[PDB]
Amino acid sequence: NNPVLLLDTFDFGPREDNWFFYPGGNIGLYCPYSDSAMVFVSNEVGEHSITTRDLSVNENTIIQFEINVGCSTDSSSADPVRLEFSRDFGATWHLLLPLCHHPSSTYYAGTTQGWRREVVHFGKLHLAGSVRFRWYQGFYPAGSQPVTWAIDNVYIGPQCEEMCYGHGSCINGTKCICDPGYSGPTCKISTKNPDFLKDDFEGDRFLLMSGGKPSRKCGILSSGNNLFFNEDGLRMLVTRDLDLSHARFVQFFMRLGCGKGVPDPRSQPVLLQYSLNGGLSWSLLQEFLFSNSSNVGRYIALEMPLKARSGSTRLRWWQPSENGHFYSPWVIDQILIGGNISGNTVLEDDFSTLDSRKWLLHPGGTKMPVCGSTGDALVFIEKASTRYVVTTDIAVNEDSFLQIDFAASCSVTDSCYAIELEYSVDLGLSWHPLVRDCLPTNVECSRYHLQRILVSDTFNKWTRITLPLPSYTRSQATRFRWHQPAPFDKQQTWAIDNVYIGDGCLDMCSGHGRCVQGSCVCDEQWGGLYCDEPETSLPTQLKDNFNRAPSNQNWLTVSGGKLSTVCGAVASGLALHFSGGCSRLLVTVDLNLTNAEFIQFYFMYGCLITPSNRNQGVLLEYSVNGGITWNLLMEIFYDQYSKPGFVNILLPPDAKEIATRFRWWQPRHDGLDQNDWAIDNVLIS
Amino acid sequence: CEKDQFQCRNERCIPSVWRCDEDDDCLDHSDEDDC
Ligand SMILES: *[C@@H]1O[C@H](CO)[C@@H](O[C@@H]2O[C@H](CO)[C@@H](O)[C@H](O)[C@H]2NC(C)=O)[C@H](O)[C@H]1NC(C)=O
Ligand SMILES: *[C@@H]1O[C@H](CO)[C@@H](O)[C@H](O)[C@H]1NC(C)=O
Ligand SMILES: *[C@@H]1O[C@H](CO)[C@@H](O)[C@H](O)[C@H]1NC(C)=O
Ligand SMILES: *[C@@H]1O[C@H](CO)[C@@H](O)[C@H](O)[C@H]1NC(C)=O
Ligand SMILES: [Ca+2]
Ligand SMILES: [Ca+2]
Ligand SMILES: [Ca+2]
Ligand SMILES: [Ca+2]
Ligand SMILES: [Ca+2]
Ligand SMILES: [Zn+2]
Repeated sequence: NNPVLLLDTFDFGPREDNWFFYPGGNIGLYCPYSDSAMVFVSNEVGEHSITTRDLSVNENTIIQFEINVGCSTDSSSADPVRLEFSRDFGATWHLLLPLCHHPSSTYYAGTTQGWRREVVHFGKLHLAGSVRFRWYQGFYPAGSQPVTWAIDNVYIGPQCEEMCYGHGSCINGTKCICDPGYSGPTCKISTKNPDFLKDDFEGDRFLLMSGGKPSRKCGILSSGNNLFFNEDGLRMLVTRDLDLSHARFVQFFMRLGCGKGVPDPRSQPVLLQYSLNGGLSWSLLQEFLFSNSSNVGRYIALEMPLKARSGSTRLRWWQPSENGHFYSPWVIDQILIGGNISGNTVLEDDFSTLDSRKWLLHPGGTKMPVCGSTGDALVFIEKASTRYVVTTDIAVNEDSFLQIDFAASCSVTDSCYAIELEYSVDLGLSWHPLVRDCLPTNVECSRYHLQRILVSDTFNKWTRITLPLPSYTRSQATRFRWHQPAPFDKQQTWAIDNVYIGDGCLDMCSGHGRCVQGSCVCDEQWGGLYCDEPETSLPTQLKDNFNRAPSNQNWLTVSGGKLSTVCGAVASGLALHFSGGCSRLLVTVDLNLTNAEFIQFYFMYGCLITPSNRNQGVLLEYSVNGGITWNLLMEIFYDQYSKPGFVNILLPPDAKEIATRFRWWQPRHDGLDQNDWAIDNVLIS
Repeated sequence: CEKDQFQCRNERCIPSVWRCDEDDDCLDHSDEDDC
């Protein structure tokens, strides 16, 4: 009961009985890109349109055709092609597909350079009866130059089954011609789509980009270009079909309004929607309202709704409007789609490549070697308004740890600066510090450390850092961020390499190796499966008089300190004086303390400026796992030691391991040559 | 001077990646002269 109603391939002239009128039409080739079509050329005087005969349409009737308007990237609201119908023999005309959520049956210039297939299901929207159709642009006096347009391959008749899932053309309502990659007699089966999308616009991710150029106007991110929807006509951006079955997120930057004050009420919202059927039907993901607080560029991260999860979902940003005219524009930047629901436990990298699925964002960062690294590192060296790197989401549990090689400027500058290190459990909508600034003020802690661990003097050159991940980082989707807080000079460079965040190497290679694919690669002088057997004898003793230069056979790190006489005799001769403006930190080589009894040294405060308060007291801590964890031995109280005193401490049994190291560090001071301290005649024996 | 470095007419050495970046890193803008 469902006859084919109209079919025209125009492929050597049209079929006369299909059409009542085609003023302005010719047969030929327009825009040989996406053979014979019905072209409506600019120059042609009078009405530009084409009208079908009267047709008995029913519940099952669709209109399907190919079209190209303008063959350009020039979005305009002028001389669009309207698909319309008439129940009164052309007396009056109406949009076949009104505007609502979905755009009207109006086809604007610039939407896509190439040809596109379109389909409207008449019978779902409108009642059966005797009906007339047309594709109308307008009526043009001689001289007018409206955009050129064309239709091809027009079918009016019964819909195919399931509408071919949106991924095919319908022949006569019985057979589907599936788009490349789609198969099955209904176009249902989908070839493996990508499960990831990233667009910075600094450059196939999109099917259409209508109504928007890449611009620097109205910017959020001062690295570069954004997508600016300032034009007229249709404002819409549409992704390729994506596998989102296991995706976690859609995130992007977005600004609503680009004006002096508050965007006006009549501004239509921006709609984020999804489609599992090639564009045929759209479900709302998020409405974005223009409001008194919208005229500001901001970060939007959303979780993937359950209903969007399929091996073939596409997304769109669309701003509705009656006549392709708008009150306030909008901007969009840094679009990422992806993640994993399995939210895996291991993110690992040596940066031979820079995979964006692991490193969502890296503004200011370059894949390059620096500072004698192994191959490339991720490097923040170039001129930047911003420097940071955000990881993708991984699942963090009891056995999870962060391990990275870090380097600051590598003797380029002598600036004192710190790289913030943060974590997020809400997809980067808010960041918290990984290591929270804690000191012997309360049992509120038993480990002691500073918020700012990654400091420029300590980390001048490559230094490994291993952190067991705190309980508050445990979630299914924790991402990490390295952040250089502005303002900052260019020459405050930094870099990361050999990143392992995960749970694959239990015990953390004992502090003497790095985890690489669930296996430990040990530091030199160490072997074994977990790096706990040393290759040679570690020294059983540490003695230092500081009458000569601190040696690399005694100390791994000396920050903020130099040999001086400024304190007078602390023990005798020169002492190691700490009065620097950045870190003040002293760290011993690993020592075999199997048979060791004590640690001792002479000690004085304020050779220059007397310490001001408690938190400025030097702490003495020990580690039996390569500095991964530190155990307080002594708070060297601030108000004590105004003249040189002697400190003698018995080693606790747990400190007497085959590889123990010590550190003295000041958590706080008023800066250069303030709250200073000195140590002489260190003895561990 | 180092390989991943560029020698200024200062005798000064800078990272070669600072050559041609609209900042004067040599202090005699010889890192910017030929771009
Ligand atoms: C957004 O700003 C508008 C403009 O100021 C606010 O609307 C005004 O509210 C004041 C006081 O309530 C009235 O006197 C004005 O007549 C309103 N102006 C107009 C023309 O809208 C509005 O309250 C703000 N929105 C929110 C949510 O605070
Ligand atoms: C579709 O149906 C019409 C009936 O008018 C016919 O002319 C045409 O050959 C059919 N097409 C195919 C490919 O079967
Ligand atoms: C999701 O997990 C698989 C590993 O099973 C991985 O290959 C893929 O890249 C992940 N996708 C994203 C976007 O993280
Ligand atoms: C630790 O010291 C003891 C004796 O002092 C020695 O037997 C052992 O081999 C030492 N370990 C290493 C590897 O230095
Ligand atoms: Ca044709
Ligand atoms: Ca951008
Ligand atoms: Ca590397
Ligand atoms: Ca001395
Ligand atoms: Ca330069
Ligand atoms: Zn920060």
